[PDB]
Amino acid sequence: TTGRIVAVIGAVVDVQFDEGLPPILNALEVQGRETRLVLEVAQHLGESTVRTIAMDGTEGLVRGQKVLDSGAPIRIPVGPETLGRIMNVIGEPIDERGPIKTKQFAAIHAEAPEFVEMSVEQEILVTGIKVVDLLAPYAKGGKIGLFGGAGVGKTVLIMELINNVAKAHGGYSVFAGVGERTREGNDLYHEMIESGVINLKDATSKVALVYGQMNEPPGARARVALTGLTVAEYFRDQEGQDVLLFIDNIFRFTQAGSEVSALLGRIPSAVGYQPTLATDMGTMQERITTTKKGSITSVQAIYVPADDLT
Amino acid sequence: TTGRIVAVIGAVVDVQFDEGLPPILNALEVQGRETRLVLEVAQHLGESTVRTIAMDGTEGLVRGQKVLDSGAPIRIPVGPETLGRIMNVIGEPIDERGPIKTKQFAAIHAEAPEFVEMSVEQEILVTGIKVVDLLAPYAKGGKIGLFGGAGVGKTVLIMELINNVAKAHGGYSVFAGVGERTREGNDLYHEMIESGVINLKDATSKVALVYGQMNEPPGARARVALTGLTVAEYFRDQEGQDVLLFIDNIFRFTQAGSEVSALLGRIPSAVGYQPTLATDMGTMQERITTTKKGSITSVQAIYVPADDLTDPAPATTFAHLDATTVLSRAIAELGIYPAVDPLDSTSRIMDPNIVGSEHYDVARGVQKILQDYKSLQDIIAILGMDELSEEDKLTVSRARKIQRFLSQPFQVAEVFTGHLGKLVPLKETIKGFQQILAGEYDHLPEQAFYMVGPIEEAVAKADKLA
Amino acid sequence: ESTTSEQSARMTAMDNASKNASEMIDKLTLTFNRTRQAVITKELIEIISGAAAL
Amino acid sequence: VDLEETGRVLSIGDGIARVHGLRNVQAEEMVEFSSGLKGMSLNLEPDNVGVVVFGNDKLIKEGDIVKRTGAIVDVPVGEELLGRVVDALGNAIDGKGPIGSKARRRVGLKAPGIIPRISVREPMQTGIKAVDSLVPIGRGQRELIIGDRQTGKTSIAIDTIINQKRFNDGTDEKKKLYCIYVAIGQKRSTVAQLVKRLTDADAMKYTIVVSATASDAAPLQYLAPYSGCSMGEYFRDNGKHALIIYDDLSKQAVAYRQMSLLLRRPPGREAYPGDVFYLHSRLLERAAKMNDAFGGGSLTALPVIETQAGDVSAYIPTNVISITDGQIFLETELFYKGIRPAINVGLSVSRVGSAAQTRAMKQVAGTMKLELAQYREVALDAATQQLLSRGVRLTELLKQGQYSPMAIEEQVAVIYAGVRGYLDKLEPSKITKFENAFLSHVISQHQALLGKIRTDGKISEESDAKLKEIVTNFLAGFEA
Amino acid sequence: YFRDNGKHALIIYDDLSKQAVAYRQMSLLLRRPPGREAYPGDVFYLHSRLLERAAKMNDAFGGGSLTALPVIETQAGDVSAYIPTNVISITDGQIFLETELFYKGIRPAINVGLSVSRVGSAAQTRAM
Amino acid sequence: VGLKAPGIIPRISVREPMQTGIKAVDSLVPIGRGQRELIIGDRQTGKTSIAIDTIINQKRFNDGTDEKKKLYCIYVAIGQKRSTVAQLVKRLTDADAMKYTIVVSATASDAAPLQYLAPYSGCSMGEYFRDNGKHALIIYDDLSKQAVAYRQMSLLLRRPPGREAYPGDVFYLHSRLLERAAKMNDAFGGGSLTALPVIETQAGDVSAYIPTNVISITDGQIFLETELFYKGIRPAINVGLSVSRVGSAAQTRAM
Ligand SMILES: Nc1ncnc2c1ncn2[C@@H]1O[C@@H](COP(=O)(O)OP(=O)(O)NP(=O)(O)O)[C@H](O)[C@H]1O
Ligand SMILES: Nc1ncnc2c1ncn2[C@@H]1O[C@H](COP(=O)(O)OP(=O)(O)NP(=O)(O)O)[C@@H](O)[C@H]1O
Ligand SMILES: Nc1ncnc2c1ncn2[C@@H]1O[C@H](COP(=O)(O)OP(=O)(O)NP(=O)(O)O)[C@@H](O)[C@H]1O
Ligand SMILES: [Mg+2]
Ligand SMILES: [Mg+2]
Ligand SMILES: [Mg+2]
Repeated sequence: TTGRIVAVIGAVVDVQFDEGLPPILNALEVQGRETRLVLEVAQHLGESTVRTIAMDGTEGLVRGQKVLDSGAPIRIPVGPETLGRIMNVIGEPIDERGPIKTKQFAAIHAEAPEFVEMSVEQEILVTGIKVVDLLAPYAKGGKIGLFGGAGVGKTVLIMELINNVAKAHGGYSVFAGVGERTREGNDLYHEMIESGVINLKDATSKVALVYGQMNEPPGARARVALTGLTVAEYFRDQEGQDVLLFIDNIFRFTQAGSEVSALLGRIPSAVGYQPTLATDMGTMQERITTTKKGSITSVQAIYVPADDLT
Repeated sequence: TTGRIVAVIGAVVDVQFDEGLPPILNALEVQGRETRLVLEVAQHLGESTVRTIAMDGTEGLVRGQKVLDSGAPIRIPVGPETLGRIMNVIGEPIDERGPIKTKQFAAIHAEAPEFVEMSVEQEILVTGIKVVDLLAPYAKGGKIGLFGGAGVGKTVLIMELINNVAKAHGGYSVFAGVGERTREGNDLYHEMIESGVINLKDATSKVALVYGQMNEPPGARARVALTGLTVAEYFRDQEGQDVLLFIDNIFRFTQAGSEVSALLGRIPSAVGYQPTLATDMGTMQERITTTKKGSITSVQAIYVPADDLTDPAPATTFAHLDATTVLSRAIAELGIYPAVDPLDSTSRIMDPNIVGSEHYDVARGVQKILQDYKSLQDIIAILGMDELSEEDKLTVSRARKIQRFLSQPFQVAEVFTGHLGKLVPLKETIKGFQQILAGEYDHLPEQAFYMVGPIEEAVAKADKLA
Repeated sequence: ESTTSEQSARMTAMDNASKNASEMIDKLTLTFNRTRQAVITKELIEIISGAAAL
Repeated sequence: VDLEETGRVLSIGDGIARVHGLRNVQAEEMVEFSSGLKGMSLNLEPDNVGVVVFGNDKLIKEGDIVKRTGAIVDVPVGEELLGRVVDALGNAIDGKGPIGSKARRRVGLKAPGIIPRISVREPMQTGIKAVDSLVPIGRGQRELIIGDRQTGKTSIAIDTIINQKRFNDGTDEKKKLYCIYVAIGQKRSTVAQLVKRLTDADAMKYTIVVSATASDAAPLQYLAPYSGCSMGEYFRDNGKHALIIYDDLSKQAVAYRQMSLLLRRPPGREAYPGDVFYLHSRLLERAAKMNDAFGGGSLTALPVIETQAGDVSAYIPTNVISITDGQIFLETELFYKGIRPAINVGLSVSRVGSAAQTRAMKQVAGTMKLELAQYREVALDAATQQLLSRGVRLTELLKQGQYSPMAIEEQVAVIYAGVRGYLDKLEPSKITKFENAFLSHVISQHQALLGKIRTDGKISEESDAKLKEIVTNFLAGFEA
Repeated sequence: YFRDNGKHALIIYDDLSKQAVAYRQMSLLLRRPPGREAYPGDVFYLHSRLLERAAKMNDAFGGGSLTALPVIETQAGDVSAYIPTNVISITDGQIFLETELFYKGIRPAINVGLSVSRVGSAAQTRAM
Repeated sequence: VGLKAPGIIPRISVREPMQTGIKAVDSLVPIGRGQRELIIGDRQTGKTSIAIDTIINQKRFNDGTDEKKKLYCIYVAIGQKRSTVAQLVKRLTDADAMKYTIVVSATASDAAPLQYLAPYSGCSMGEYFRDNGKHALIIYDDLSKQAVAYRQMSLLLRRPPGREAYPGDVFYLHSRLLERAAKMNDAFGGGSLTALPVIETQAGDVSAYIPTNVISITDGQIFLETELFYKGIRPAINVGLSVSRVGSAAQTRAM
């Protein structure tokens, strides 16, 4: 049913509901705006009020504005129709190439494979790249830290990875740009087209793109990885694939957290981060793994604050 | 009369009395459990409610549940019918040897010895531990502090002292274990029954035991330091006797404070500690003292968190001692036990007029060469020994011997050192160094002085190598 | 001889001196960061604290 | 209508649900939610009750029914849990049926007092040469396993668990040891492999695995080591012997810090609560050795702590060090070099357990601790260059592969080989080749000698001369 | 404006550290949760909204361009502090200037080792 | 107690030599009547055996005729242990100096506001001696412990905490107290109040909130340093780092 805006401080909105109450983690959709302003439920406050973080700017909300509960968390399209497309944190296509026409949707939040679903085997997902496969081989369903900044091959090492795991295994890939710079995001788009792995003609496209750019609010940057995760999950779980999840870049994923968490004004932990730090990270990193059905293996770029590995 | 639990959190509970209201400090008594659950009023919140610190687990309590005022503080057995018995924080006995039938009682809280009662009696107390004696001697009826980070050997050192001191000692000793290892207690007990300071057969026992270890609630750790306090207090006053008070670990007292200060509702102070760290301490601390009447020689082991000697806890405590021994991981890691920092341990009686300016002179002479070595410490680390001037090449070698001859194999860790437990008398302490200092020994290998008794065992060792 | 056994000698003492130097550096860089994090927090704890007290 | 054995939720926010109702509910009583979710009365305030949730607090909507249960928080304990993987509430997550637990324990027990106890006397055998010789543990003792990330901390626990097969498949009942592994904050992937590996060594049968993994709600991880501790007290308290491994306490402390900070409690060193020492001291006291008056059973504890850049004087490492009865320090450097287990023999210590060392070992052991001693600084004339040679060799001897605990006598055997210096003229690269051959040899043929060294519990004058001949000829047989 | 009318603008924000300070002040007096250095949780979002607004419009949009040189004051050279960190993160290059360089003679005092532009060669004429 | 300090006019440049009888101090950092000279240093460096050696020096002048060279001494003892306050009085008494010397003592066990107040009280007592044409030397030992006390009151009073938990005015605290020492001008008695405040540092850290405050306040200071101490330089002073903001204007033309 319908609720109402009762406070808007910054990118955190408080919303009253008369009858039902949307669970934590639900997607409310603020009404009467040119562009979809989703709010995501953070706390139940009492007095039929919930708190939320905004998946986009809040200018021009008035207290009293109608808000409509969608009855689920954020849901996004999934399946092969995402390959070649560029969707934002809430599933909207942003490549101006029309809509992402799929039957299936999926909730971005979700739970780690159950203990009984975990595969206990460890085998190498082969990249066909000599350096890697020989000395520091990627493990099916493992996470890989990828160091060094610009001009070292990073963009290409990715593309060639997207390419081979596709070629020699039949594994699509998702790239999650957590805090992508709008410039580089454009460029990364074209480079993937120019190179092969995206194809605007046939459907032989091999990589879905999810971007949560640097000028979106904390909420969006903080949840964009999960969107990318969700898209990859469809390929593991429904199509039994050995998938690739690129996250660039994981430090911004943490920061987005640390931000969102200071906005709900939870007291900050050591050195600035969220008190949620460990489990924020855990409940994402734990979805990435080998299940009986298949496996998401993920390469994640890392920034090291202050060159301080500690 | 009667009142009720209206709020419970951790060891902090809120009771409501409609009729009457207990003074701040009155032990309350929870009515409804198979276990004496003393509360202790610490605040009047108003609206005829008080705030209290438990003295045990509070699982179970309910909003409701009755409480009876005891009309008094927490009061415990005192007197000679305690010697040989292990008692907990509220006096209850815990050596499973029946009750402690005793004439009188005392409360755990108590005002502290007025200025007129102080005594300036400064006489040296020899330990037979070379570093302590030579550089910062303990004083009879003095307050003594053992500072150390996790694992540098406070507990061993307190034990060695208990041995070289309280074994041949006509007089009562009290040992308060405050929030340390329960198995260390079991260990003490047995070790003192065999040696026979405690005797289950008689009333010939010379020691009282008070224990509240690192498994009990904040409240309990908070207070027990005082239980054992009160006991020693009696033996001093109503007996004008020679009391030996050993605590391990006085730190856990301030720590436990911290754990409760949070929910008592004080605003946090530096580093998160209780606002009241200096007085909370200082009251408690200033009761541990030698007065005109009796005489307490106190020895408190003081834990230092994260090795931070500036952490408020260790930091504040320094004020309260007459002799201090500070233990450094740095030293211990070089196998130099006991791990005493020679340039950081001090006594308020290293004074020629008190120790005789041969002592004071060999001391500050060691303390000098050491602190001269310590200054070169930097250039030796970057350029190497060779860049050292000739004079300086020596200052090292000699110093390094001193460094090594302050090591002394304790009669306890005969198990870790394997080596036979030595105890060196003030004379041969002062002597040996004097010689080392006057360089009679620049012809002996370093090791020769590591882990020995008098300087003979040194020169003696040097041969068995050759 | 002497100035082959001296050149060779200090070529070595230097090699060493600099290795030592290089360790001090790493060990020191290490406490630097510890001190670094500590300070960040100690300041944030002082803010949060006085901000709760209103 | 009911407001006394019941509540509905006021607010469910920073992981505390404030409930209204539950009048009679007591401090630390497990309440229950609509969902099936369980929680914990923690805060008893006038109008509301603060409940810690033991699960995912998204499910907790405003105004949900909340029933009491009158049970102080407790887990299932008992022989029935062996072989099973369970969450921190005891539920089975291993899909193998349900657990026919019959007993229950408060996760929040107090520890045995000064009296019900007694000095650790009996061996807890890791089956790891280095530990068993130079850092002997003893049943009832607490030994800290502490090192940087990926230095072999867990491997050590895992081997120790795997080793207890040889006693449980044995005829002697006072040598049996039941195993309890608590996973706090680790990858679920990892617990699962850990479990399979245990299952291949046929060690799972005597083992309980309690998992609160990285994706589980903080209080679950905050809880687990205590749940597990209870499960293992049952064995201590009915005159049996258990070993519990907490992997790791560093991550639990972290979880606890989340809860503390979120409940607005006051931060200190590293933003930890003031009571983060208590959090650990009270879990690790609950392990010790009972005098025969209470069945002389024992709980032994190997808690794990993850240092950052080798800093064993942070807040959390010194806390735990100041609780336990010594520690095995693992060193990233050593590990890198190839010394594995990467134990810092000079820094690692066991206090109490010194006297729980088997006699057989003690002979040859003590004389290794000593030569390795005179190796550490001397690290040139005949004897000092000798003291080196001897050293680099004794060192090589203590390197040992994963998943292969050694029988204590098999150990005393291959150590004997080095302390009498048969290893001295072998180049060190070859030392481990030699060791593996030599050991598998005496094991195959001389089951006689081994069986006897265990029995005389000592290297007998005969044993010795027998052994001399074995090794002396075997190392002529060593061609390169 | 110029950007969107096929023209070319350059904007200098001197000094983006002092703007942060101001925004902080408003956030604090508004009683909004303090974080590191007491800055809000949106003091990144602040600057990233702003600086992501410089761009190079493809032909179909005028061909125009806005180019931004933000200016950050660092303290004792700490480029890991909250604001530096943020901006350095948002932007695609840094020109670091140093006082020792300055007095040694290097003026302009550009540390050419630390300085960088991720656009790089592509922004350069062939001669250069 | 709550008296504000002498403004601008009631005073005159500090000209009157306040002798310590310590070669080190009296030559390189000379104090003068009306000056505030801070003694700062790590614990057990000799911070007190300064202030004591100085009162014990005033025998000479107080057992004579010249009525200007006379100096009555107050000695606040904040935070210490009675076992010491006493042992110290005993030291004074022995050397025979106790006669010209108030000794206000608020110690460890004394309540919080009692240490807060102690050094003020001990000031008023010394204000009299100056406002009535005589010469006082008050020694607060130490302000470090006092500050801590003021912090407690303040925090328990729910006054939101600042740096290192101390309250905002923790500067005002030492500022105001320490201003009350002056060199009154003739038109007001000629009387003085030299004040030796004492501060205790941690590991030498003079950045610590407090030690930096009190140094900004006093007319100079003596630093102590355990390093020099053991090195043989007793009294351990660190010349180069000790300053007297009154210079020779406070010596004899003999020194
Ligand atoms: N005894 C050994 N001999 C040779 N390699 C070993 C040995 N023990 C561990 N390793 C290797 O080192 C491991 C690191 O993880 P682990 O043994 O669980 O120690 P850890 O400090 O607990 N690491 P972590 O669980 O990520 O914190 C590898 O996966 C092994 O291949
Ligand atoms: N005086 C000593 N001589 C030789 N070895 C020692 C000595 N003291 C300690 N050790 C060794 O180091 C360990 C620490 O001893 P211990 O006295 O318990 O330190 P501690 O001050 O009590 N730290 P903790 O008890 O954990 O709060 C021992 O168990 C020994 O193996
Ligand atoms: N000039 C000196 N020559 C030799 N010894 C001295 C000298 N001055 C002081 N000492 C000794 O050094 C110790 C410390 O002196 P003290 O005045 O208490 O410094 P402190 O920093 O005030 N100590 P504390 O009050 O604990 O901070 C004494 O016990 C003296 O006997
Ligand atoms: Mg101890
Ligand atoms: Mg591990
Ligand atoms: Mg002093």
